[PDB]
Amino acid sequence: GKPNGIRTARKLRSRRRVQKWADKTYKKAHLGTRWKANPFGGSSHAKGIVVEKLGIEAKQPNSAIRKCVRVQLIKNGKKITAFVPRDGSLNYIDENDEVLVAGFGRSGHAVGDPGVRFKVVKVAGASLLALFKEK
Amino acid sequence: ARGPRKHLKRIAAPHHWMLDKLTGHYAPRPPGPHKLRESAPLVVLLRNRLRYALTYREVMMIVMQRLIKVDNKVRTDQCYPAGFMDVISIEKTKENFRMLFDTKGRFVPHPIREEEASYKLCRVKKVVVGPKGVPALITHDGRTMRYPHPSIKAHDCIRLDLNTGKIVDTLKFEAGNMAMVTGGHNVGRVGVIVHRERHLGGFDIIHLRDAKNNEFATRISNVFVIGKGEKAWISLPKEKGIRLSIMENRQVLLKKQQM
Amino acid sequence: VQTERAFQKQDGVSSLGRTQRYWKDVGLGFQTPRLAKESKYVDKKCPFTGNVSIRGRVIKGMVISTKMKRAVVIRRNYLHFVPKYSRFEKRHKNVTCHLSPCFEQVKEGDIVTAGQCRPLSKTIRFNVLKVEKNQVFGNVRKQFRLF
Amino acid sequence: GISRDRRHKHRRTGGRMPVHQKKRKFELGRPPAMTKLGPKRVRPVRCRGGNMKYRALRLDTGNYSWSSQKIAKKTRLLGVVYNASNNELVRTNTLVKNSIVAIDATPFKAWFRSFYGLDLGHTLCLQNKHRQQGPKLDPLLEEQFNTGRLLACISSRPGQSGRADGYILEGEELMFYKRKMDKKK
RNA sequence: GAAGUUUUGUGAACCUUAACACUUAGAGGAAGGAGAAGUCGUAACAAGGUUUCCGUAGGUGAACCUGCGGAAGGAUCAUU
RNA sequence: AAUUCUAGCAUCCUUCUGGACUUUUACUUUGAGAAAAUUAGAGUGUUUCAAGCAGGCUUGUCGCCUUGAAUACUCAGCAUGGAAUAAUAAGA
RNA sequence: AAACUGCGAAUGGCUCAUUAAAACAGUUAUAGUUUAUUUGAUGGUCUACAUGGAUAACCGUGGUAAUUCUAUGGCUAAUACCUGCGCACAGUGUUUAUUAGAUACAGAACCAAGGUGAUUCAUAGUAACCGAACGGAUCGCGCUGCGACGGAUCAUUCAAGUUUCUGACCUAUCAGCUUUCGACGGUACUGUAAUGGACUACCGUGGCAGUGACGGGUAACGGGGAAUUAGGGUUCGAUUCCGGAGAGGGAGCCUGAGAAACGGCUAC
Repeated sequence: GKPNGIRTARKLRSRRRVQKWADKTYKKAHLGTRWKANPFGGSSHAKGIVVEKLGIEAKQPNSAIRKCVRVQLIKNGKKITAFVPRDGSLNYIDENDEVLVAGFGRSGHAVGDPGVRFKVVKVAGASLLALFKEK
Repeated sequence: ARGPRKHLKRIAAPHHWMLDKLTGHYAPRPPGPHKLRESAPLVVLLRNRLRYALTYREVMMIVMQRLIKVDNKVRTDQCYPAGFMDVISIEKTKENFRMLFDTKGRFVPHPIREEEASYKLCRVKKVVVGPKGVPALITHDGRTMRYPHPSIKAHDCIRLDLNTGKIVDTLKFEAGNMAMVTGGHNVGRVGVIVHRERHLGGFDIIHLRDAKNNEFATRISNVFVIGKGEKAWISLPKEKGIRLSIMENRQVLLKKQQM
Repeated sequence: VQTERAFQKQDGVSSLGRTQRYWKDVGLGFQTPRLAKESKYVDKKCPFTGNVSIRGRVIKGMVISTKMKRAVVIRRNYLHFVPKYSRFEKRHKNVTCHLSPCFEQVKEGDIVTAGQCRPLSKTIRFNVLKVEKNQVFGNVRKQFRLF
Repeated sequence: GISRDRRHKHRRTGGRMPVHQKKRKFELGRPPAMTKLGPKRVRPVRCRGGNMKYRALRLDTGNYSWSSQKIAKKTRLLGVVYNASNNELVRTNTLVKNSIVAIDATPFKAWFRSFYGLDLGHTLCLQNKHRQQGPKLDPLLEEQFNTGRLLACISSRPGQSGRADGYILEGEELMFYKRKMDKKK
């Protein structure tokens, strides 16, 4: 078991700082690789230009073509695929049009039906909800 | 950095002035006889205790009349550090204020008689020989009385005359002599002196006993002898430095406010 | 004795006194040793023989080496509390420290009390006041005593 | 300029010390005046406080106290004879503290004739009284006087004061430095 | 007491070499996972049709196979 | 009479008129000293409230409440009462 | 008005790039030191009915494309600048030498008294040293009062500089660092406002490290604090206050009580 005795501060204190790294979520915080990894800069949102309009298919069981966009972040010019929320709206994007990118809400990882971690919040600053609504 | 700071800030002021949080970003800054945190400037007497002035402007209009004196001497500077056991004298109204410590730990101008307002006490910091082999006291006030008695030692008070320069009445520092506290936790408390411990190296401390038989301690720098074993050279403020308890200070206060 | 290039002489004694020896009384409840008074050594930096006040702090500890000349180094030990785990932790600091040649035969692993003074060199701030003989077996740096 | 601070140079562990501050005027030093023999010159250096500190550059003369007899005379210097620290300072005749120097000895010889009247080579009563009161003179000082020279330690710091003062060597100090003069010979 | 000047120290800036740090191109090689459905077997799960598995060694289109010593997580808690 | 603390007497020091000795610390207790703001908190109808540190009585005029704005909090370091516990010292 | 002189401009304000026993925090020390100003002290001792000659603004007058650039010529001031007698050999200060600075007990015979836990402290005395510093060539209201300014030493106050002890995030795919060119110590200078390898001569061989030295990372200024609904904790703190550092990058320096200053100057 543990060492209980009054003078065992080092062994107790050393064991935590070593075996904190066994957590998956602790490493994603506290390593230096967070800053190089992600296309985002430890940031909530990021603008970019739509290099291409793209279509991808959801993994079974679900089948369909999901309509996403490939974008280059302005700061790093790093390509990413951002899903476009709601019906249609693909027409709205226009190649070479600036689009806001937001996290899919899963802290990267993946969402539901492959390998996409971002969602386009706004197009030309208009935003997706306003147009789908038409308000 | 680089030199002395000409501003002081509100909040970073002493608490025992009781300047408020709003209604100013800065606070008046007091160098004179006394220290910064063991004194009170002449502005916050006039506006924030005695309530003669409203504003900082009006204190200049009072003080440049040459109406205010301290120690029978006219001080024109509005930010003059007027500290513990200084007399203030205004000729219009014909009333005089000796600054003592209140029991809570505040400055308060205690009003006094005209004959009493001549003299004041100065506890001597040390005694030292000047040039031509002449002896000389130095005080907490930063006066330097010269040709004393050989009797007079360190850490004890002398009644100054003020009308003239010279000393009049000594006092000794011993067991069974009345003693106010000027700083620390037990400030504003007056009691006879029971005993002092030496501790040969640094910081002598004194245990001493309130007139309701409460016992409490302070360092010797804070302790300031008033007078003999019972009785006192000076007049004391309200409560005479008892410091009644927290529940007592509650009970007396709310009993007052119902009228 | 005149070891060195300059004439080693005790300040305090004037050239009129050339028999007389100066010895200070350091105070603070510390008695002057007899070998300071009787012997003929100089030392500028001795508490009892030369110009150095002792003032401020006083530090006890275990001597860990006596190799460098007219100076020792004194291992202080202490427990450090760690408030999460509610539990102590053994640390140390090697204070380097002057000593005077009145103290004959200052062995390794002796107890020594040492007062603070003005900085005599870079590393040493403290000066010795008094020593005590005790044996310690094996390594000295292993030996934990708290004082 | 010359930084006196400890922010440069190593720790006791052997580790570089981080420095995040530029040099500070209160961490000042200045170039050392290696003052010497020659006709007098002296330069007032304005220091911290406003207070002046007078840098010696050449000094001919000085006030030197004979200890036993309890008198002091203004006297010219001849040469720097020994130094404990550095042999280069003797080579150039550079006056510093603790530096052993040659001295005229005609002020003391004139005094010793006038005061006592034993000499070297109505009052009379006063002289006799002085003699009884205080004149045997060491055997080595007797030989030393015959040359027309004495030996003396510089006691003042010339760089700070702007002044060579000292005291005459006598007894054990005199016997000591006569070894290490003769040893190099 | 000016310009100029002698020797020192303080010393920016630039350059050569080297090391360390951090991004980054690369013919070819060779991993892992993803498709969504293909070709060739049949290895494991039942004694899975040669019980399964370990360490080590050699061999073969591929799963795999065999040698030596172990384990039951075996298909036996068991018979002069 | 419970619950605290304390003197004696069963062989219990003394050098003096409170401190010196009882191996040494840790530990615990009380005390010193430690800026305010913030935080908890005493008092008070900012109309309530977040707040703020103000106010409250009253045809009296050198106005009064000898007006209030309390108090706590701030490892290592300095000091002290103490019989356990645990280190540590030793072994006239 | 203008101009000279004095004082201020080193505070305040802004920012967080540096920086990991560094800074900072609480806690000491300064017997190891500087301090404009404030407050209180002190002091006859060295043509004395009064010493000297230049400088603005101003007037005359130009230069240059241009500026908070300024030259030549002519006047005139001082609390600017510089000199400088004096009892009622001979003061105070500086620099060295050096005596006293007593203290657990009473005395007897013989001859020629400050102050600290603590000092080389205060102070007095003796013998000389230097000019490089004080001992008022100043101003207003009214035999005689009041206070403005100047300046020395000693306290005092606003400070500042060092300084004792203890305290921090990750990393061992960083285990041995430091040194002849100061690493640790010793003696004697030098230098500083003073203490010091702070620096220079010689001399010794030390110092730190498995309780994490040395090195690397930080999307690191530190703390007072902030968020978080048992207790214990975990994460944040550029940002109202207190320290610290910096003014594009580094370095150097003048003036002053105080700056290595940048709403000051010199260089790359």
